[PDB]
Amino acid sequence: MSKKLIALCACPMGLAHTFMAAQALEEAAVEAGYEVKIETQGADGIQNRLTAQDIAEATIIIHSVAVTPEDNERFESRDVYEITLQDAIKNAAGIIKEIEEMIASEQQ
Repeated sequence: MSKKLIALCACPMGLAHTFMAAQALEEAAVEAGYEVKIETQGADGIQNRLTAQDIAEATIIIHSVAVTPEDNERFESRDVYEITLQDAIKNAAGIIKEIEEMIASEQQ
């Protein structure tokens, strides 16, 4: 069926840096076929806010962060792949497809 991916980009610099990580992880997850919803936390504010439903649907989560995100508690109970916000930009596609083949391998 239609699987789901979410992410959280949180930067000490602010939302501009989180949007580079957001755009990157988004493209990657779109090529993976499923849904993608990425919340962005920074000193400027929070954009593209995830819902309790988004985090529940999420077969995959990526906390692409450099600081502890204020909303990390919502994902405490859930399966999160917590990396650096920089890895989200340089390795965007690599991250998503690696989580895909790790989960798929144990789901076979």
